[PDB]
Amino acid sequence: GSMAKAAAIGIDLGTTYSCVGVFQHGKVEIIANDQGNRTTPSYVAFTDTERLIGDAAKNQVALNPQNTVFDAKRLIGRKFGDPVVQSDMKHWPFQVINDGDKPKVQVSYKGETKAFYPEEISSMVLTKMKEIAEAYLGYPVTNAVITVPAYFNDSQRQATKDAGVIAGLNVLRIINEPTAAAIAYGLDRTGKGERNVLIFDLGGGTFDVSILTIDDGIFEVKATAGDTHLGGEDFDNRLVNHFVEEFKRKHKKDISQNKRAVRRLRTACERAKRTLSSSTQASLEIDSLFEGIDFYTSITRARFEELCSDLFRSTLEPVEKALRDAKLDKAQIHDLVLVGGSTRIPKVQKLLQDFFNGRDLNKSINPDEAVAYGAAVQAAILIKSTRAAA
Ligand SMILES: Nc1ncnc2c1nc(Br)n2[C@@H]1O[C@H](CO)[C@@H](O)[C@H]1O
Ligand SMILES: [Mg+2]
Repeated sequence: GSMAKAAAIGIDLGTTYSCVGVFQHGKVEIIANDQGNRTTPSYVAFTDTERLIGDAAKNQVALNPQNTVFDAKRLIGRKFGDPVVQSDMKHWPFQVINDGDKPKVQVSYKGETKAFYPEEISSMVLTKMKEIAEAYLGYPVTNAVITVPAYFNDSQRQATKDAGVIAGLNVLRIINEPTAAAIAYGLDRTGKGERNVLIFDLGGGTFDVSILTIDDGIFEVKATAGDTHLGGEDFDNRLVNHFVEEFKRKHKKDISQNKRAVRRLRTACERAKRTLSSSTQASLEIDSLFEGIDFYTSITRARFEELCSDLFRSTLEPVEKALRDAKLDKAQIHDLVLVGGSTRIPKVQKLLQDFFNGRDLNKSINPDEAVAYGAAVQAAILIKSTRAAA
């Protein structure tokens, strides 16, 4: 009669990390990749012999910075002359070239100089997410919902669809990331009446606040605000500067000019930062950090909180701005939703909860997974083809 249909997938195509989910048996499964990771770096690396995508690309970035591409989402659907593009290029080790006022990333690959459009790099990330899903399902996947930031314009949305088409995916729909996070919590399934939802999204490099109104499952974006210069990497930077100073005090040596030592220090700092989200202290143990000196130290959560205190408080400025733009008072917000790994920081949670006078935060769905979760819920709804009974 009719053959069983393959599951459709939900993909959060993120700036730094991507995530894939599938809705089956009345629930969402966030799919881990073959290294056991529930999120995959949005990285693509090129060598004389291979093209590596995800963890394999990110794990070799230190010695191949010119040919390892990341942050393609910051270039997608933008003109080469866009001031955002020109400023971002100063921070990237890879080359960005101008092809008819459209940016392309230029690398050494398989013995040649090759240039790729941002949508081509994103299609490579999407191919890896499709393969992760097919490894779990055990059959080929065709249909997907892909998410984008609410502020993405028509060109940025079309270039994201183009990336999906290059990857061999049928793009069911491009949906906003804050809408997908709300769908993950079933905030569109609460019946008749208006609900005001605030999505608090703190990423690796940027911070976004969105206010949505939901009425009978219909979403309206009421306000967006944020800080392009606020993310998890800024907290890592504060720990880096702290430990560089500590090494100077303790050993009378400045390590800041040995890239390897700084890199090993930053890697340890990011892991210590994660431990501090569940523990009140964390150890830092690096063997032969600089001049054969072992660096064995610790940091309390209180000291880390003091180091990043101004940065954490600054997340409340875009919240107040979004509320003024939406013409709403904080008491009028019905639901608060957390998105991004950096939202696990207890102090960030406490500051926002205190701002909303003790209100509970929706954080039960892993914040680095909530967007893919909602995209998977939507993908299953979009492929339904029920014929009404008499
Ligand atoms: N448990 C956690 N506590 C604090 N931060 C975290 C945690 N987990 C993740 Br993931 N992060 C940070 O989220 C960002 C995602 O791009 C990176 O800066 C990660 O370091
Ligand atoms: Mg995100």
